[PDB]
Amino acid sequence: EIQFLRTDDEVVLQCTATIHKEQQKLCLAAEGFGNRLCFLESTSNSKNVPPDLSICTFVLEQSLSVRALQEMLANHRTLLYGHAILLRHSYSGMYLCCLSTSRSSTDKLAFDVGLQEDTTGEACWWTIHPASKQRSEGEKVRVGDDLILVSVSSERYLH
Amino acid sequence: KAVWHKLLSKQRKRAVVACFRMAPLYNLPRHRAVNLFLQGYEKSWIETEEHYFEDKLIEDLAKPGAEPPEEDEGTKRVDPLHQLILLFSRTALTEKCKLEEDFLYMAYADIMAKSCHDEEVKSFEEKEMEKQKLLYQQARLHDRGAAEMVLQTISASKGETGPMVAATLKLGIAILNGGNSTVQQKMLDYLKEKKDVGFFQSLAGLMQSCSVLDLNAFERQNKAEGLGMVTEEGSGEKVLQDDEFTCDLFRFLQLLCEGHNSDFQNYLRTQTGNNTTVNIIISTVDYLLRVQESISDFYWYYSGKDVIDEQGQRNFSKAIQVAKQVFNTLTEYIQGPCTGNQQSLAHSRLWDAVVGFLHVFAHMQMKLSQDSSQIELLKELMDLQKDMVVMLLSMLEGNVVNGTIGKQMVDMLVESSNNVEMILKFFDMFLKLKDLTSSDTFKEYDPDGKGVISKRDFHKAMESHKHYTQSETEFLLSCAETDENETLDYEEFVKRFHEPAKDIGFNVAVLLTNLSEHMPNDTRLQTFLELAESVLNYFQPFLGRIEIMGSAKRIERV
Amino acid sequence: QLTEEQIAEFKEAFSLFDKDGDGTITTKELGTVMRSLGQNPTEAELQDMINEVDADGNGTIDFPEFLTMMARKMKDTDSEEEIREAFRVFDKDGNGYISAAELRHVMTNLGEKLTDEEVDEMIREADIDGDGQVNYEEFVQMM
Amino acid sequence: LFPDENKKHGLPGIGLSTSLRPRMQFSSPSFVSISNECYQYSPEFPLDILKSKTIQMLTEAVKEGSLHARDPVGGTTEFLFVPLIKLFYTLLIMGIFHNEDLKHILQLIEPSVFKEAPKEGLLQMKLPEPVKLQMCLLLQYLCDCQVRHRIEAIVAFSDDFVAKLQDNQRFRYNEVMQALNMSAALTARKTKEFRSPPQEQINMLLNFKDDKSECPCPEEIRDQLLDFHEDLMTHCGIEKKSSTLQQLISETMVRWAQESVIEDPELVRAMFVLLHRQYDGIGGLVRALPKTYTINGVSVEDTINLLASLGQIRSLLSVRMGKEEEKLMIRGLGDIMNNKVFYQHPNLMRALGMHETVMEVMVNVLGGGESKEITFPKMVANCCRFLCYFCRISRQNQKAMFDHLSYLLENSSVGLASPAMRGSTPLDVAAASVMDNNELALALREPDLEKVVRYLAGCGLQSCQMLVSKGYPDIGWNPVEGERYLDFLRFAVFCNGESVEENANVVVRLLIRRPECFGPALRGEGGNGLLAAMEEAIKIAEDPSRDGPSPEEDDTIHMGNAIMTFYSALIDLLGRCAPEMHLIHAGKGEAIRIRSILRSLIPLGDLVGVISIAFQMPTIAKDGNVVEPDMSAGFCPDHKAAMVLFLDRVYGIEVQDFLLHLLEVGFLPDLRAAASLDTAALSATDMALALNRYLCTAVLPLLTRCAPLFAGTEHHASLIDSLLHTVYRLSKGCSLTKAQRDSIEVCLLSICGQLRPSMMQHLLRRLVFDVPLLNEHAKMPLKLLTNHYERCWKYYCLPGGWGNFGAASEEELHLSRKLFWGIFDALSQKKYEQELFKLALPCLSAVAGALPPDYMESNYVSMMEKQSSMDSEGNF
Ligand SMILES: [Ca+2]
Ligand SMILES: [Ca+2]
Ligand SMILES: [Ca+2]
Repeated sequence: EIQFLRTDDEVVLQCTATIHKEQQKLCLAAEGFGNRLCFLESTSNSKNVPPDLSICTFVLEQSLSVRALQEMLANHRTLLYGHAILLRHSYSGMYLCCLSTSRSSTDKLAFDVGLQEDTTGEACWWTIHPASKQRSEGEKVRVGDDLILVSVSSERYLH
Repeated sequence: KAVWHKLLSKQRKRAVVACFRMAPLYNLPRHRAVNLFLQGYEKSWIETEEHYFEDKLIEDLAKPGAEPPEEDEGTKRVDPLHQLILLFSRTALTEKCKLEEDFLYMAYADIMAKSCHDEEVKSFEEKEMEKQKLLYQQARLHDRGAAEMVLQTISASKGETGPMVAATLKLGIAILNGGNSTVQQKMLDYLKEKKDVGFFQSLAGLMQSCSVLDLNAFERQNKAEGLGMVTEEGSGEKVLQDDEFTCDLFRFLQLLCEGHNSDFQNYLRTQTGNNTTVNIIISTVDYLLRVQESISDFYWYYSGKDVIDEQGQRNFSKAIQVAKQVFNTLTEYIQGPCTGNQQSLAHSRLWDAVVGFLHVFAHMQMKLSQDSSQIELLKELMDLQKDMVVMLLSMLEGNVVNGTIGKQMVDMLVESSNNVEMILKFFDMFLKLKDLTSSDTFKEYDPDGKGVISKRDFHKAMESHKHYTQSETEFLLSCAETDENETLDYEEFVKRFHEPAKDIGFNVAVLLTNLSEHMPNDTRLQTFLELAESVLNYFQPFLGRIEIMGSAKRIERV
Repeated sequence: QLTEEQIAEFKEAFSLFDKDGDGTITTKELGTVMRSLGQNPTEAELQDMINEVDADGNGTIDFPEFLTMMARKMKDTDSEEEIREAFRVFDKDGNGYISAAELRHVMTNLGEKLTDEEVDEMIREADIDGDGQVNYEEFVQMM
Repeated sequence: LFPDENKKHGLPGIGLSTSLRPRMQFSSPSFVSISNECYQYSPEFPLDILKSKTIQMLTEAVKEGSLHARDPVGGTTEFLFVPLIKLFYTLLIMGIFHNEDLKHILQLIEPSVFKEAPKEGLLQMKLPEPVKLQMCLLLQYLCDCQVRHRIEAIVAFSDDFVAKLQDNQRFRYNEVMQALNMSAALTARKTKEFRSPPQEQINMLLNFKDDKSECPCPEEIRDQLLDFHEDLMTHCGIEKKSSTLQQLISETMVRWAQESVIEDPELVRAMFVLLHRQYDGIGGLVRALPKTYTINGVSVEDTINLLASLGQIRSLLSVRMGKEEEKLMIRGLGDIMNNKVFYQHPNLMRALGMHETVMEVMVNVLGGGESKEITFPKMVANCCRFLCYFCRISRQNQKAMFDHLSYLLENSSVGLASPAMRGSTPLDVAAASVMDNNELALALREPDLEKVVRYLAGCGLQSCQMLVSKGYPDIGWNPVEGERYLDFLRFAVFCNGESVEENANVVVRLLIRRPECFGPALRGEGGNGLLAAMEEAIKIAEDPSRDGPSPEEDDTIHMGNAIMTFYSALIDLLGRCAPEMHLIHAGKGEAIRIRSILRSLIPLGDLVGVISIAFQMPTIAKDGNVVEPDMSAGFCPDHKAAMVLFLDRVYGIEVQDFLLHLLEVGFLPDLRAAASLDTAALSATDMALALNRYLCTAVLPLLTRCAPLFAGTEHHASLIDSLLHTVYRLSKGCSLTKAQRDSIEVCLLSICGQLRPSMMQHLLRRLVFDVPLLNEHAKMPLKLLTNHYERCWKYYCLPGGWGNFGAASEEELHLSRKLFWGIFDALSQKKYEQELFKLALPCLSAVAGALPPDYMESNYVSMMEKQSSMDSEGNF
């Protein structure tokens, strides 16, 4: 009845904004050649401005667990909360990552988020967490639901 | 000389450290040693001293005393046991915010529980005598209102784990042991005719409050012994806080629906009379998913390590016992083709838990078989696998051809294909071991009955047998442990491996045959069938297959 | 009552464990020695066992307290017995005289690398008797 | 156990009891006196007359009741019996009855059972339910007396059993030690008995039971216990009159229950409790033995006083909190503290459960008037002080207090804001519970840390209500509460010099999850940084309008000092939470991640700047009195101590450029300031002491562990010379304690040894003028000279010298000759001190070896050697 987000599926990570008393839907976008840094493109103004979903679509290759990530760092599937995922940018073929090289945007704690070619390292892997209290860790992720990702390398959320 | 002084110093370091370490008891003053002796004497002797008086006390307390001798000129006097149970019931029925701990109830519930059970091949006469004695001893209590009291205490518990709840659960198990129909009927009538929602709410609260394996606490304990800290408690019960409580709580729920009590089985799923309904069937499968997740995480922690330590082995044993009890409880709810519970479990989260158990069984068996020290853990794990397959076979009860439950089950097997493949390879290998050891070529290698075969002779016997591949050869050599003489006892080897394969793989063979017959046109299933041909061919002499007219007025194969 | 050279031998034995030189054995200072001998202690075990010897209660045993624990035990003849105990076990030859050839062989156990020839230069200093092969008597001269 | 050879139970109560019991004191009720001591204690009464009349009246009541007269005394059987039996029970509890009186009054209860080798006792009289309950109470007391007699007999047996066991262990140990050697005795399984803790030794010795029989104790000693245990079992009843109180009670309770349907729930409860006690006599010992303690004869009086104080405190539970009750309980707690048994016997202290009584007395006060603020604040302080001292007494007390950690941290905010209350808050009790116990720190859980993290977040978010009510400026945060919540986290994460990584990872993760706990400066949005925060705090400290409330002095929380202490505590906590060095060498991802997170949170430049901040030196006034800068308000060396700890544990000093830059910017000025305050008058100043403590505990060991980095510093010539001169001046300083002097000696010996030979010429030109004095201060210079002249022997002897270093300039040779001659003369004309002579001889020999035998001194002498500028008078 209800679908479930599984591997090898193309999705867009969309975030909402409440700037100046209105709900604004924004999508995470990045383009391979040129600037590797990720930016946000408006999607609520689709009637006025056509969004560029080409740089917004991402592919979910693996949904391995944290222990599997630890083992492969030492060296077709349904996503479950608390697992490490590998988002691949469809257009560029470069995986999302925490660049760990901040641009010094006021808050010194945060780092920059972009695309990196190499798959090795813990920067590319991201752990999904259930925003909804009804959802639980280990439970399968619904297609329509809220997520809060955590960077393995930096222990920071996509903010 | 100076170098010699340094050389001498190295051993002199040991002397000073040794005398510092020296703490003989005689140096202690008299009072300190006397106090330590009092504590040691207490623990070693007074606590360990045991005497059996529960049956005597209950029999004396249940006797109506001299009623014809002294005339009350009133209502029939209640026996002292009846008065005690009535007091305990009234205390529970009294409205209080919390269930206060009471020593009298704690002691007397234990006494009554011991009285009920009062505990090589027993004959039929002795078995029937024991059943009659158990029935009479349980009647001695449920004729005075213990079945109602054990429900009232659980209701007043308000879903809070405590020794009071543990004693109540033990008493309930004692009175329900063997599937007491009269006690089941009394409990069900009580619950129905006073519409108790607190009982089910407290049951749900307790089942949420039940604990599982904790890698964090176990790793903290590991760091403790690694630093060298002595175990204050030998149990180390920070991991798996209350295994006894969890097992007792689930055994209570299993004995409640034993004997296929369709009425109580349905009433657990849906309390029709009550205003609010709680799904114990779904709560149980939720706890099963929690415990299987904990077990999988513990296995993942022990994946890299070559050998399992004793602490990990005992934690695995306790978790396996808990999971086995939960699986038995789920089986008893889906026994007696109870369609409602079958559908509920089919739509519930049982499938991914079984998938997880399948991976654990596939890898844990491979890991344990090589090492010869923890064969008991392997046996417990395979017993858990047997109970899981029994649960699946009960799930398939009353299934028509091309049934939806069977279809979901084949999807589960397809999802867990590789683990099923490895389990089937394991069983096929250790069942063909018997044909290998019965081959006459091996008897020609070892003509006399001493049975002391050499490693190389066994290796070339396997090649002469030719049925095994090189990978199978290496794996059997690894799983075969021999002394430095390379002298191995194939007799103990086969008695240690084949019979367990024989009596667990039968359930897998039966499940696969059932699925194959009830789905004659499922393409994916013939892959597992052709992978398990050898197991099926071995178990063909032992598999009895008949058809009967089932309770659903339809022909069923048994 | 303690014999004068025994305290002097207790002086050096005290300094053998008092690396810092202040005359106070801290728990960590004592602890590193016990790891060096192979045993792995907990901090509580070390601090528990150090309390019994500490009569003052300062947490660090001084030499006057150290003497009392030394007086607790019978080192009546254990000193030279251990000296002979080493001479017996260092006598791999068993001739009653210990050769210099295995002198380098046991000092390597601690990790020293002093050359083969130079030790028999030092054993010659030990061999004021001139034996050319060290006995217990030379060991007594050494100690 | 048994009065005579035949195993017959003695009459309950009758016997010799030696267990300590509360003292009986009474006061005469006289109203003509003008004294007030009589108000203490209960009024006197004729106890013997009351006892005799009670016995007579009970006898008459029993003899008359059996005939069932129409008119009893008072009109009813209940009125006749209940008050009289209540008075009898009270007298029996007080213990007035003795010997024949007890015999008669027990015969009045049951003639057949208690007759000593017709009329029916009280137990067969068809009594009402209140009378039955009052008789159940009497039977319970008799059973308790039997249990006490059993416990006393067990303690009697233990006296000689333990003595003979100890003698046997001495004999066995002597035989084993004759067999083996002390050095080899550390190993070998035979010595495991003696190396085991005493509790484990007794556990192994008491293996007589069953068939295993692996205990080393012989059969002659085994038989005594294998007889006493069965005697105790027989006395407990584990193996025609009933002849036993146990059987009498067991029959009576069941007979009553089957005779009548009891309506009163209390009677049913009492009867079944008593029946279970009769049928579970082993449980009585199982419960009593853990509460049984043994004391020597000398400690009896002090134990009695401690028990009286405990009784007073326990009895004050039943009365409501108030002025006089607070005074009484505070005085009693002080009495318990002053008692020596409180220290000598902590096991008895815990068995009596005084800590639970203090738990209850604190809970009552804390729960009383939560909205109207915690009334009786001195009481909470005294209770918390008693509890912290209880934790400090013994390790097991910390375990006992760890069980109430959830409540204490839930009430952690009772009195943190109020000053002068340090060590008297529930947070302090929690810190003492989880202080320096590695097992307890490991057992500490995550939600417990989360509670403290939330409290710290609130205190960093909003201001202090009490401070802004007293009139302090309303800054946007509360540093006073934070400096305590951070100290608790420090004690939780850091234990015994090592860092508990499991707790450190949780604390760091929660602190970065909620970043407002870091203070407004380090919050990250428009934050001026740690260095600017310290500068602003210094300025607000000099400003009196913002430092104080400006509407006592100890109550005055200087806002600048509070801010500075908060930031220092946060930095110290983070540095302690930093992963250990060996784990970074191993390369664990978690440790690397934590280290990187801490580096991101705190920059290097901020730490360097805060270290570069200078103090305010004390100065002498015209009159001749030193003016003392205030330490409740100002920049303190303890603040920089945490900065250096963070620098060492997080960033690490591994490069010589950074080492020298830090030495120039922050460390050397402090050394010079100490070397200037080392004057005679300024030495006793709080500044000299605090600065010396900070130096010798943080800076000097850091430079000692970073000693090898000083190898290739040829192009920094003047910096190392200044460092050596300042360190030597600090060593020559007088106010230093022994540990400080040792630290200075070790650091100077390491740095000088690692240093190049040519650089220490300026140190030699001061050492040659000081060493010949050969005073007590000259111990360290002799060793330094020995090590230097041994290491750099080729530099002086060989004409080429060290190939890279070179050779002497002949001025070093002249200085070495003067040193040699001065040392030789001073040793010649000074009195023999063995230590001085054992240290000076190697130095003299090393100098003689270093000096070439063909040495040519030059007709060069030096011009106006600046000896006066280094002489002690004025120090310049
Ligand atoms: Ca001392
Ligand atoms: Ca030799
Ligand atoms: Ca010789």
